[PDB]
Amino acid sequence: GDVTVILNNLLEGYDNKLRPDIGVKPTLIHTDMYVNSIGPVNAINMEYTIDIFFAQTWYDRRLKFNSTIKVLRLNSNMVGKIWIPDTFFRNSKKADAHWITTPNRMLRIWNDGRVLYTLRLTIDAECQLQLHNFPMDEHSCPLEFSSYGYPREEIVYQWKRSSVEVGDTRSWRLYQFSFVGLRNTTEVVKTTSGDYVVMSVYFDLSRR
Amino acid sequence: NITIFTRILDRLLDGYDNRLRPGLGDSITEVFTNIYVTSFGPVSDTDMEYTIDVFFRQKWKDERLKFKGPMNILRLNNLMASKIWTPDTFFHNGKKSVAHNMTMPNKLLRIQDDGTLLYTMRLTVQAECPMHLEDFPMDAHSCPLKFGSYAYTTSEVTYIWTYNASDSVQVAPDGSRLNQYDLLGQSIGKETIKSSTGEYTVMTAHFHLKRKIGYFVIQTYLPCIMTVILSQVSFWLNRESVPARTVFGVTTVLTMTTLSISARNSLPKVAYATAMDWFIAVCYAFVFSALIEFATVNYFTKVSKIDRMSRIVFPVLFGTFNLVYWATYLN
Amino acid sequence: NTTVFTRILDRLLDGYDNRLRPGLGERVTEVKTDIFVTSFGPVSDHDMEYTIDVFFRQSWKDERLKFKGPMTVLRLNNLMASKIWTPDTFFHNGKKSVAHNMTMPNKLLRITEDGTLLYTMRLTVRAECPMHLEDFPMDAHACPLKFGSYAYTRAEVVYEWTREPARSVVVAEDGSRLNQYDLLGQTVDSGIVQSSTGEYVVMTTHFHLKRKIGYFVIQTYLPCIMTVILSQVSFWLNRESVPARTVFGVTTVLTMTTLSISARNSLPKVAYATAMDWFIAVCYAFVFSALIEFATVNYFTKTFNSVSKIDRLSRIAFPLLFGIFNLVYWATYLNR
Amino acid sequence: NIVMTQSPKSMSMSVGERVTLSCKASEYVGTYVSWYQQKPEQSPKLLIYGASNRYTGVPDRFTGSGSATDFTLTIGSVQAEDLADYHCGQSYSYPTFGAGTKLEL
Amino acid sequence: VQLQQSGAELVKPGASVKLSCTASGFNIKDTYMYWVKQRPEQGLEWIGRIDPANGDTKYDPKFQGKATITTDTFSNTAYLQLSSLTSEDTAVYYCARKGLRWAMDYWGQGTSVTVS
Amino acid sequence: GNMSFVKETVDKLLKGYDIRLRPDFGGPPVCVGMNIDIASIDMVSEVNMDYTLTMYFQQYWRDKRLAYSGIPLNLTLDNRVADQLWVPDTYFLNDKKSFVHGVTVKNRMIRLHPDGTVLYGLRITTTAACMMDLRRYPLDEQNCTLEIESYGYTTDDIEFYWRGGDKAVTGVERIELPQFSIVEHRLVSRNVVFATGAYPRLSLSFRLKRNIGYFILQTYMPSILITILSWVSFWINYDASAARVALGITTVLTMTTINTHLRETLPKIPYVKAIDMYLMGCFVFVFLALLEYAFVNYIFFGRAIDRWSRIVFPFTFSLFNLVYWLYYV
Amino acid sequence: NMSLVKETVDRLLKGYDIRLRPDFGGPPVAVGMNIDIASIDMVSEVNMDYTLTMYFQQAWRDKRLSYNVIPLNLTLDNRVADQLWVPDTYFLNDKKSFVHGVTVKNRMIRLHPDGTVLYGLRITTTAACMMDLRRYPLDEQNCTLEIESYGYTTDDIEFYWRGDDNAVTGVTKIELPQFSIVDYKLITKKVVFSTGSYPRLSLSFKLKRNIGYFILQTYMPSILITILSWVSFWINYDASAARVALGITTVLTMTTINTHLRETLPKIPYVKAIDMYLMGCFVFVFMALLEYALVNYIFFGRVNAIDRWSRIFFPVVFSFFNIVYWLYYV
Ligand SMILES: *[C@@H]1O[C@H](CO)[C@@H](O[C@@H]2O[C@H](CO)[C@@H](O[C@@H]3O[C@H](CO[C@H]4O[C@H](CO)[C@@H](O)[C@H](O[C@H]5O[C@H](CO)[C@@H](O)[C@H](O)[C@@H]5O)[C@@H]4O)[C@@H](O)[C@H](O[C@H]4O[C@H](CO)[C@@H](O)[C@H](O)[C@@H]4O[C@H]4O[C@H](CO)[C@@H](O)[C@H](O)[C@@H]4O)[C@@H]3O)[C@H](O)[C@H]2NC(C)=O)[C@H](O)[C@H]1NC(C)=O
Ligand SMILES: *[C@@H]1O[C@H](CO)[C@@H](O[C@@H]2O[C@H](CO)[C@@H](O[C@@H]3O[C@H](CO)[C@@H](O)[C@H](O)[C@@H]3O)[C@H](O)[C@H]2NC(C)=O)[C@H](O)[C@H]1NC(C)=O
Ligand SMILES: *[C@@H]1O[C@H](CO)[C@@H](O[C@@H]2O[C@H](CO)[C@@H](O[C@@H]3O[C@H](CO)[C@@H](O)[C@H](O)[C@@H]3O)[C@H](O)[C@H]2NC(C)=O)[C@H](O)[C@H]1NC(C)=O
Ligand SMILES: *[C@@H]1O[C@H](CO)[C@@H](O[C@@H]2O[C@H](CO)[C@@H](O)[C@H](O)[C@H]2NC(C)=O)[C@H](O)[C@H]1NC(C)=O
Ligand SMILES: *[C@@H]1O[C@H](CO)[C@@H](O)[C@H](O)[C@H]1NC(C)=O
Ligand SMILES: *[C@@H]1O[C@H](CO)[C@@H](O)[C@H](O)[C@H]1NC(C)=O
Repeated sequence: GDVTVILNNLLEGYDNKLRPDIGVKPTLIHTDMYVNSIGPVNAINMEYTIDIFFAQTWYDRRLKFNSTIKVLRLNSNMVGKIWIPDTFFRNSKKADAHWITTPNRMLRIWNDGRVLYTLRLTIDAECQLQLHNFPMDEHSCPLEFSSYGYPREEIVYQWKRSSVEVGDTRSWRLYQFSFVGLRNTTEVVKTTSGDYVVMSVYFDLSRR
Repeated sequence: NITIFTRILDRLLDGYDNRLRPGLGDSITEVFTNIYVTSFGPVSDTDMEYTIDVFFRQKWKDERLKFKGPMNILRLNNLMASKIWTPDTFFHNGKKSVAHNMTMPNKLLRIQDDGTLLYTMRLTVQAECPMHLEDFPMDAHSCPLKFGSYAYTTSEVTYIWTYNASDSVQVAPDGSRLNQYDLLGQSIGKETIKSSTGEYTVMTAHFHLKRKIGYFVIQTYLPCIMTVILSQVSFWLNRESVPARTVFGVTTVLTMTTLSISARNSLPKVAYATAMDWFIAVCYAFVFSALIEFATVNYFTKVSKIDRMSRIVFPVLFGTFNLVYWATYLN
Repeated sequence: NTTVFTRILDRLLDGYDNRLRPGLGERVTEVKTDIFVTSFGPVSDHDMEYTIDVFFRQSWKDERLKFKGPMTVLRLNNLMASKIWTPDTFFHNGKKSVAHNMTMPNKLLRITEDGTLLYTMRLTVRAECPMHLEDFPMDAHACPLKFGSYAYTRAEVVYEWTREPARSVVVAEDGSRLNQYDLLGQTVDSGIVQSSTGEYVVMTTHFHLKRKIGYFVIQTYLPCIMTVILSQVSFWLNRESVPARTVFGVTTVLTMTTLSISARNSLPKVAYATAMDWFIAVCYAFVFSALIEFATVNYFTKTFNSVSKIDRLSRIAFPLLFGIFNLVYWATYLNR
Repeated sequence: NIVMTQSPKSMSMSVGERVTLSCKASEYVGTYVSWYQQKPEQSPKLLIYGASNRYTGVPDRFTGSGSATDFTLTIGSVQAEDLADYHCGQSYSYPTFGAGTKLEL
Repeated sequence: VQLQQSGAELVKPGASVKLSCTASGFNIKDTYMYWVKQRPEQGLEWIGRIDPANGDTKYDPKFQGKATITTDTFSNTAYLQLSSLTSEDTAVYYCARKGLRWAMDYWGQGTSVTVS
Repeated sequence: GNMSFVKETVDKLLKGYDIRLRPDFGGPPVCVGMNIDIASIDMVSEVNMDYTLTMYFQQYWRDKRLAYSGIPLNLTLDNRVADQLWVPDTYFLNDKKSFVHGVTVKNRMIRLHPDGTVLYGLRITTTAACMMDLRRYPLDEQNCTLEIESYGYTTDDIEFYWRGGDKAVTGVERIELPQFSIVEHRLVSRNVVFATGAYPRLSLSFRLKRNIGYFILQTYMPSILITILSWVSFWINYDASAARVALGITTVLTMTTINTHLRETLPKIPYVKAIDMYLMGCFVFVFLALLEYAFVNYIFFGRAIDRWSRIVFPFTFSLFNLVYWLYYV
Repeated sequence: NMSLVKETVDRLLKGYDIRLRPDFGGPPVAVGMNIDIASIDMVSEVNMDYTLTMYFQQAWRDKRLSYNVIPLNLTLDNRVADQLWVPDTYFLNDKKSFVHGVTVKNRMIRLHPDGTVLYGLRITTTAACMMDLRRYPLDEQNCTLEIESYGYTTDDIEFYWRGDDNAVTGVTKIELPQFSIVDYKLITKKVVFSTGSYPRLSLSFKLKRNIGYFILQTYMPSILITILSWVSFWINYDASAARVALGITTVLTMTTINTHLRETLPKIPYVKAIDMYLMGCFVFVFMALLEYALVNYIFFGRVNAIDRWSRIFFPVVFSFFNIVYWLYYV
């Protein structure tokens, strides 16, 4: 009753096509990752599987409501009715979200405009293990992601202070490798359609 | 007649918001869960997975879906499930499951009179099963099934079993597609896992498996046993028959190395050594020490007493080893 | 400027029911068909199937799509195709076929100003080609491509070739992905098939293939001939090499039986025996005949052992009885 | 081309019995032949299309039969008004025909 | 459903003759038009082909050059042009509609030509 | 005027239609007769323990909301109207994987009758699960089934039956499997009880006898030629130690590499097969042939037998073939 | 500014007929193409195809999508591409393709203020590439990617390589499992199918196979195996079983090394370069075995000079053979 008129007031006059602050300032998006299981590191195809809870946080001045309730914890049915950043993984060979028994997506909207979008992804990346010194080798497999269409002047990504976290590193699917450590990194790439901020996560793996 | 049920069903969804769970400011939402395993599918060792067909039944109460009419329960088709609120239950260790859409989407939805709902889904769940293959193949694995809510915390959605928590996961008697293992039984439990976005109610359901040894006796154990006996035929031959015992020598070592590589074609490339590998290596040593015996005899040639003693010690040393290995790992 | 064509399309699709075939209560919808084989794909022997990529064109007359405008032909995109009636053509012997949609649905729709339509589509059809491998590998098949009208009976929808039937299936010159066969020519037919529902018009296209025996000569034939010849040269050895003639015989037997096992890959597990299996069996018998001869000689050995008369008769008859069989086996089949 | 070699030139039998014709093709024509009648001072009319398909208005006594190369047309209890000239065509390629068969009493 | 032809012709050898047939009950852009020659006490000889919607023509190689086929859309009419008429060209001509399964459904009455 | 009248007929039928309600909602169960035209049974794999079947699955029911009093013919409506009519939620219980063909359109038929009858047909390829017993391999016959139910409609809401009795399923006498042969087919109508109620079930069962010619050419004759091969070592004299040891060791190694090579095309089953009984039976005779020379080598170099082994082993092995092909046949 | 960039997009998408091309009843629309080859995935000869991942981009001018109120460029969401007209560019040599859909569909729409549309997609394609394996493994295969329009003819659309050579880039940083992209060419040409003349660009490469793995796996073991066969030429003739065992084991290693090598190759009906080398090596080995058979026959049936010459003759002809072989195939 009270929440449905809030959602009807929020989505009336909303454009899915325009990012927040379209001609004012770039949209700052805070990203966060929670790795569930770094899967099997393949060597015949030069790729690695990773299962994460990819989280993104940004602000939207259109999604502002004044009510006694502070957080709008919502399901994935309202995901495709707001603006979402076009975050793609730049070195993924193939990836898919999970859809059983429902789309595995999260959407929480605070009353100032904080949009928390968290989805579950399985990503097949690609680290071309420099396979010298095999099998006494050590490798750093990266995970790069950025926006697709929106350049640096429209979306600028950012890592939180507790950005990348692991689960237990014991139930993981690494057989011949051991998870040594991780590091977050930021850089700006220059392509044929603009300048893009690229966020990289390097996973340091040594052979067992 | 039937137009009465059309007016009732349109009255239910006129004002229904599927974005909101039932009773946001009222109370918590309790979901009763039931699983009917139609066929426990095959367990993969290489991928450390297991496949399972279920009849995933959920049950909750929505007070907005209250009706008065001729029927008590309105058993309805599967396209009202995209118009009402359903829980966003996902499997925590699941990898790749599918929602059967043949010849219709395999779902169920019965609205009882009071508001109670029933929602059954046919899914080919394929979840992760972490294995410790340190007792291979006398190993017994527990493959779990953990399912919980995704965007709803323990203050909003909590799950619970709809029966007593022994007969809440029923396995079909005529459905068991497990060939390597045997389902001993199931045990279920309810936890509360905290993550960075809040607390979450998790319902686990462990399936207790034990590997059948009968494949690896025929395939791996008996060909390794018989080539140890084949390696001991060389002690019964002539001392001066140098190439004949050498043909016995090189082929028993080669067929042990061939069997050793072929044994790990059911194994992930793990760091440790399985109990299968601790039987081949001893059998490798007994085959190899038959070559060291004949090398000693050919060093002392010009019936050897070393050849007469090797016909007695070598069978009974392998005989005592099979009494220790086959009693330690099977209790 | 573009408003005139928009209201033409709006006047076309107003009062239009795509659930009804053209002339539902007055006549039979005649569909004119031709197929441009862009690339005849590889033939899977093990699965008894073949792949083909074609530009399936269907043409029919719709009287509700008449327009008078500045343009005679409306070359439209794939969005207009789903808003109008199209025939429900499917492939009778197809297994799994893909209608390509990268980068946009690969289809075509050209409405002329009298009501004639043209509906081209790019498809990769995996069709059933039943194979009779009694003359393997010197065999020639006729892989069919049958298509028709699921649900539309002969009294509703009939199919026809838009050109002459000899000229209605066209194969491109560069379009040959066959690495084992070669496409000897196409062949069409039109028939009426009966099922549980009714009579349907079926259009059959036959693709006459023929296997190229270049892989199997080097794969099995020539190694089996060399295995026989290496067993043939054991008769020129010393009569007393009790073990040397033994190794020749046992290694020819091992190579012969591993060639017999390995000469069954990629063709399906049929109950009968191929011509290659008969060559395998005759070469196998001539290999084992060498060990029977050596066992006879070793049974008949004992101031000096002399040259065996069994060895001298096997130096002449055994190569000649192989030369008789190869002139019979390579005529019987390679002739026709 | 495709050469139609229908035989014989003429048949002379009475009214009320079975008579059959035979059309032979030099090359493959797959169920694409046609059969026409040719009365004196009259245009041809179609009788059989495909290989054995009865056209509309044709009586049930006119039955054809077809194959990949050999074709035949069987007549059951021929009457006096059927005394005309019969032709065999093909259309698997560019069309050809045959010399024809006549009927006599 | 009816194919009406022209009248009989009588011209000297070595001349040219215009011969026509007008179709009624349908339109010629849908079905192919076939021309055929019937010599007296002989069999049918196919002259040529025309597709009026495309304008394409294909001819018998023994009739190539000495006979061509035209069409027009408004009149719904197919034509012949015969050139270098000789003694062997004395025959009767029919224009044939392509029918179901390419069977030459409808035939014109027949136009007799005679040389002298 | 007919496709201008059929338009108001279909528009009048499908206005006010409730796809959410089955016909006779507050009444008797609706009878859904079913008939299957089997196109081709595809590969029957023992590794995954299933079989693929391509069928023309047809069903028939009588919806009173789809009855019309004008058009006298059976309108075969375009296949996209089936998403706006009630169709039953018929599923296959042993269906591991399945799909309806979609070239050039989706392969389904819809046909209404003036009394409201609905002839709905589909073309489906279902990888149906078939649990197999491989104890008499490769002389076995496997009973593979297709189990057809309705997922949410109970026997007080739907009723299933084979239309035409044994005339219901057609086309199984035409298919030619390369390795199996359809000995018989059977049709069963059941009522299975679950926790949520009793559902109707129709079972189509096929019996598939396995052929033997491929296995004779592939495994049995390679298993028997090695057994013929080891008997040659008895003809070789006692002084040729290396020749007889080669004749024994190569036959033993060929037997074990044939045994390891054969058990890779089949799954990892715990019991012993009949073809494993033949290969273990051939291995014992080959092992005893090499142990016969070791008995010979102990008599003459460590301290009539060669004639007895030349008689027993080419006869006792032949007796073992008689019991083998009279028990498993 | 907000209400601005709004009404403006709402104005542009109103009255937009997606069924009609730009200048539908007028001149053809010029579409420029850029490709960023992010990788060359898997060059397979078993199935005669290659997998290619790229940032396929298309550029054309739609005068209906012209906005002057906003001077800056307008990157829209990828869900407006279902509302705008896009060209039918389809890949002819295509067997299976997909646009990656994580976390959204990998797609870009950018509206420039003169009507220019920056439409770009991330496409992984498996294009068919028929290979000439007559000179395997010393070969030089050529693989293409034809990019034609499906239903718009030359008077309805025209294709060009935007930026000419700059159209296709990122080709030097693509390391291939075993190949090297010696050259790539950009060809624009019309194709004339029976339904009209469609436009067609084309992206080709010239892979030149690397000769490390094959010379250490197929050439050098065969050479050393033929070296081991000449040890039989030096042994005295009385030791029959040693030379017979050497010859038969060398024959068997050759007859297993050809079958172990050509198994992964497709069932091609011709003979390759490595097949000619191995079938010359087998002739040499079979001649060694027949040499021992000739020596044993000429001693026992009917002897230090035949093996004397062979010890010199066989290395001369094999070194003569290796030289001609490598000359012709290099
Ligand atoms: C060429 O043809 C193929 C075949 O037709 C097309 O592929 C299809 O594309 C459409 C459109 O993208 C897909 O529809 C959407 O599917 C969603 C579910 O997809 C998942 O399940 C299906 C099976 O049901 C799988 O096939 C999918 O896997 C595919 O994608 C992965 C990605 O990596 C690939 O790896 C796979 O190989 C497959 O290709 C997935 O597992 C479905 O949720 C979605 O419906 C929602 O979204 C629409 C659009 O907004 C809404 O209208 C609708 O109401 C739903 O909204 C709910 O869910 C969304 C999130 O999805 C929320 O945001 C909403 O709030 C709400 O909760 C839609 O049905 C179709 O599945 C897919 N099928 C196949 C076989 O690929 C190609 O696109 C086509 N190519 C071109 C260029 O046209
Ligand atoms: C495959 O296995 C199934 C196992 O159920 C077989 O089904 C059974 O087949 C018989 C033979 O038609 C059916 O017979 C009926 O059984 C009832 C039992 O009360 C009896 O009263 C009837 O007179 C009749 O004998 C039986 O119902 C059926 N059982 C089921 C389906 O549960 C099936 O026949 C096997 N297929 C083949 C070809 O082997
Ligand atoms: C792989 O094979 C294709 C097919 O041959 C090669 O494409 C060809 O490239 C040449 C060189 O650019 C083209 O030649 C052109 O000829 C016209 C003739 O008028 C000339 O005007 C041009 O300047 C040019 O020389 C040729 O047309 C083109 N073939 C096709 C099908 O269009 C390709 O180059 C090969 N791979 C590589 C990278 O070498
Ligand atoms: C808006 O788009 C226009 C068109 O691309 C940009 O102007 C061009 O920018 C490129 C940058 O590489 C130059 O190479 C061109 O010469 C420019 N000229 C044209 C065609 O106008 C413009 O810079 C963009 N504006 C912003 C702020 O990004
Ligand atoms: C990750 O980002 C945070 C942002 O505050 C930073 O503090 C931290 O050092 C980074 N980790 C690195 C550089 O690996
Ligand atoms: C409808 O179908 C039935 C057979 O199912 C047939 O007997 C009847 O004549 C048909 N009605 C028509 C086509 O008029």
